Amino acid sequence: PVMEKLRMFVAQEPVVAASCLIGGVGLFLPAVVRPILDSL
Amino acid sequence: MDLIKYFTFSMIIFILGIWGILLNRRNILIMLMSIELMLLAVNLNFLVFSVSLDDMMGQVFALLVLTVAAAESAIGLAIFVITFRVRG
Amino acid sequence: MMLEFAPIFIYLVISLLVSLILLGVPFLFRFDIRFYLVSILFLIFDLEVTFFFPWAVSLNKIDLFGFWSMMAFLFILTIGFLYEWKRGALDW
Amino acid sequence: ASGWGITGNKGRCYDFWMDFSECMSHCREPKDCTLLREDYLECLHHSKEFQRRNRIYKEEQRKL
Amino acid sequence: LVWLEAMLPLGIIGGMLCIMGNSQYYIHKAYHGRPKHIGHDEWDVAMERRDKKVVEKA
Amino acid sequence: RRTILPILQAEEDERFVSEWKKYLEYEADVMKDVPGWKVGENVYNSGRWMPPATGELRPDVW
Amino acid sequence: SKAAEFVISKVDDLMNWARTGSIWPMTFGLACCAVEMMHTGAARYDLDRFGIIFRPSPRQSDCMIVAGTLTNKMAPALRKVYDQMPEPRWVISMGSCANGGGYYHYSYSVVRGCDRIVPVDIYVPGCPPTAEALLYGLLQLQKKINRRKDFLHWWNK
Amino acid sequence: MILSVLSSLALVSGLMVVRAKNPVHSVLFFILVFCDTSGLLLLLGLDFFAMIFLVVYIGAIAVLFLFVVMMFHIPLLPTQRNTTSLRYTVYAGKVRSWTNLETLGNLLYTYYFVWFLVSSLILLVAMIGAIVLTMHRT
Amino acid sequence: YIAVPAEILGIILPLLLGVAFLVLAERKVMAFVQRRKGPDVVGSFGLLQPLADGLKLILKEPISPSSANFFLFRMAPVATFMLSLVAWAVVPFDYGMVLSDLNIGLLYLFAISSLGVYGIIIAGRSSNSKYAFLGALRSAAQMVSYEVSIGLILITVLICVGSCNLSEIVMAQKQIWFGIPLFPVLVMFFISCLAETNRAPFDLPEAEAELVAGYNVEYSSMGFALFFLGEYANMILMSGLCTLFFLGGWLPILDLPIFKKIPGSIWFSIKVLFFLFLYIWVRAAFPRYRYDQLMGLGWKVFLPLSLAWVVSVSGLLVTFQWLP
Amino acid sequence: NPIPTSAVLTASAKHIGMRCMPENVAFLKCKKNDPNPEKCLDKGRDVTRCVLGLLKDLHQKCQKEMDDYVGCMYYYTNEFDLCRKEQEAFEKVCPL
Ligand code: SF4
Repeated sequence: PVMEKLRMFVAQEPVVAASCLIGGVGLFLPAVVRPILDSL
Repeated sequence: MDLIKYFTFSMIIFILGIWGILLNRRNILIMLMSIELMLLAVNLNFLVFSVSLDDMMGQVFALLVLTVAAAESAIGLAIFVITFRVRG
Repeated sequence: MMLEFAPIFIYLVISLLVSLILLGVPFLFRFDIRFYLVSILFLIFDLEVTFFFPWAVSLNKIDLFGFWSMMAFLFILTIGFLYEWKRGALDW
Repeated sequence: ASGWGITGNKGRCYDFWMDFSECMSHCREPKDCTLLREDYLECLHHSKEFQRRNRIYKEEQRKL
Repeated sequence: LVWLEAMLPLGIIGGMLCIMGNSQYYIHKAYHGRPKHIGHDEWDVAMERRDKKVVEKA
Repeated sequence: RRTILPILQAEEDERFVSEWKKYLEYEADVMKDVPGWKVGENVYNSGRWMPPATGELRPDVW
Repeated sequence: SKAAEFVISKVDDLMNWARTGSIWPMTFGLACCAVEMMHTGAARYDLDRFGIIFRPSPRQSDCMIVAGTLTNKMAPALRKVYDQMPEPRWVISMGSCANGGGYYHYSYSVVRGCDRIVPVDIYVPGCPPTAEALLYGLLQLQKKINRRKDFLHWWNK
Repeated sequence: MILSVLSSLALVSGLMVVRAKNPVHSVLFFILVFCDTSGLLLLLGLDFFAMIFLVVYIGAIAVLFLFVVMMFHIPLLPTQRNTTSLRYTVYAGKVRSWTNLETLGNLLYTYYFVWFLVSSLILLVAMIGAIVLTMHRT
Repeated sequence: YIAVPAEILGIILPLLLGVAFLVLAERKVMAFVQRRKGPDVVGSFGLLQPLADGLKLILKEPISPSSANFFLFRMAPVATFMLSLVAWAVVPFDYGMVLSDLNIGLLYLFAISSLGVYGIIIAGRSSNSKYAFLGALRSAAQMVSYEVSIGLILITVLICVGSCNLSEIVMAQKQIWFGIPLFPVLVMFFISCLAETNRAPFDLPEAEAELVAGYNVEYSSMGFALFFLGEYANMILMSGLCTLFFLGGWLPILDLPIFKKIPGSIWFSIKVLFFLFLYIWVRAAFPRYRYDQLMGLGWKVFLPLSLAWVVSVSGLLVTFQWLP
Repeated sequence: NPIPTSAVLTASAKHIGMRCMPENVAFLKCKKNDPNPEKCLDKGRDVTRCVLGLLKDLHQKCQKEMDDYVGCMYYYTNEFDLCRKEQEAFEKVCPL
């Protein structure tokens, strides 16, 4: 599965994984959370 | 009369850049500075025209011109350093 | 609204005068490509900052459209920087 | 012409341009309301007003 | 106790940093009669001009 | 600021009409010869009025 | 001219105080005396208290401390480095090897004293001198600097 | 009179750029040309562009050029007796007056957003081109 | 309109004496960290030591042949010093304690910081040496590289406040400092300011420039000292930028309406000196960082991460409609 | 009695915005239709006279609590949030 390769990548590159995680959060909030709170 | 002064100054910068690029066929470095001078003169033309007419299409396009100027300078110096590697 | 730059001009003139009076006190008594590459990356990632500056200030006026256009711009430059990273040209 | 002003309110010449365009939108010959086109053009540069003030200054100067 | 000697130069530089601001504030207040406004926009400069003119007239 | 300007706009209009009639009587005074001068007229063929132009681009920043 | 004599005296005192309160020696330690002189700059016998900080270059150093044996191969380098120094240019000869021969003093490749290459002002003897001995030598150098009426001598000449 | 002397000095610097004796001084005068130009824009009333000219032209382009050079070696007549008092100021519109930055960003990323992405593509072309040509990596 | 030069001198002279006493503080704090006293003999607590240093530097022969065109070498210190001073004309000390009131005043700071690269470059080139120029060029490349991280962090700050004006940035921090939420961003900005002034573990470029050469160039007596003065003024400026943006510029830190006797002019100075103490602490707590890994770090752990922080702040603010 | 300077008008704008509403609306409608100062002249005096009457009334009814408000507004360059003290001292006696 992809989990082993993903975890090995996170272990070797901490800064890139952290940057991707924060960027994914910052892109997921306005693309998913925003429409569902727009409709209350 | 300040629009006239602005336009004449920009036009003289433009013709001076043309003068610089035309004379020295070999420097290849003054040519890039002259091209930058031409782009600068045109940017001032656009900004001054935008201020005079109270229209915003002049400043938007003037700001977009900077990307072209920077890209042209970067590629120009890349090709320049490639050319210089052959001789000397 | 823009008279506040003449103080900057006078400050600059006085600072130059102070530098002169500071330097005049005793008187009264070969090629590397990597440098070019880092300069190019700085230029490219400085144009993006100059583009960010109007976006951040006017971000309130524009909702879910300017933000996503700037995100597309960032994604394009991120693809560029990813090609930059893997190819090399980023470490010494 | 575009209608986006520098100060953020409106182009000072936008209303004249829209009047000219609306006239031309239902006028197959341009000669009928070329007056609006002239108004828009000299609203951009204020040519006629400057010519009139030049004439006034010439009348001042000829008194020498 | 004993580490105050290291904090004396910090105190000197901080005190001169605060008199840095206070000097220009007191100089500007002395002649203009008012402190400097945070936001000078075109509307604010317009009323400043009109206030100067009306005060001169009065 | 939106409940204060009508009086400021009113006094600006008063000052401008004072200056405008002064300039109109000055212009009619100089031009008594060369018949065909219609003194002060709207150069705008549409009839809409705009403030007298000045050859100073962006004057409201200095 | 007695009225100004007070002014010249005060100017001379101020100049000597300025030159004594801030001495920037240049470390030229090249033998076991360098270890003792390094202990002198350490936490215990703090040199930085007396305004003494070592400099890595001779172009911005007040005095020069020659600590260690000066062989024949190094004497030209010592002289060259001493030449690139400003006007005050004091020299301290720390250790027995530096201030005249030393434990060797009889060798094909030992200069019998750094005073045969550069003019020395203070001799600090010991093999190796204690950190207190080096501090006493530096205090003696400071006292020597106080006896400088350089402005008065310029006035009288 | 501030405009005249600044424009003249900029013109002199631009002239000396093309007739320079060595590339170093050519780049040095090239920097002064943009310094004067930014000052002129500042006089014009556009503070944002006046400082982008420092950030881009003499912030990155001039540094790039210097790095490369280091190695590899009808008008209205001046009569204004009765015009400085004929200024009609419309106070409406002074309230909530935007700057040169808010106005630009209002319509740069929202209405004319295709050209913005085109400029991004231009930047990407420059970034790729600077690498393909000059990666020796020996 | 003749009041300006008094303000200019009142901003300049305290800055120079503060630079001198900041050098003294550097020496004293490094001494105390290493269980020492530092300059104590001169003056009372070493307070007269910088004065003695200055009078000693003046009373020395100047080595000024300059071995060159005689012009470019004397203009580099002037340029760097005038830039490091003009960057101080926009700092809003308390409320009216600001010299110039730029409506942007932040892109202006970015431009001034970016322009402070030519000084060292032309200093290295004018100094005719085959390694001093190269070291100056590496230092310039380092500053240029960390400028982009500085700019991205500035954009992160500017998104929250919504306006470029420096005074309004502090005005917007009545609720919280912006340092509590953006603490990783604060650390990034501190490290970037630390690495952009060659005043850090990020120091090796110039460190080897003297080790292999000894500065055997045209070393003016105190004409060279203008570089040092400008570098320490930049230290103070970039120490104050952190307390303008991430800490409250002049607002009380954690305060009930009881400690209102003190003014806001010293709330700024205390944070500035705290950040200066942190500068000295970081210098005398860490080993130097190689230039091979300096560039790689500055390009691969700060640009992507600061860009991600920009993206996350913008996305979170937009989602919940929390914009200014 | 007070001259309609920048400080007094900004300070009393709160009261102007609830008692001068019809005249201000009429003047705004007149100005929107035509930019002529000559055509907007007649409506440009009604607002002036009503605002001057309001200033007279405020000066007489709230005398001591308005002078300090104007002085502090002039001192702080019309920044409401800074002081506000003489502000509530002003609407304490003037009921608006
Ligand atoms: S004096 Fe003694 S310790 Fe010093 S260098 Fe000579 S032998 Fe070594």
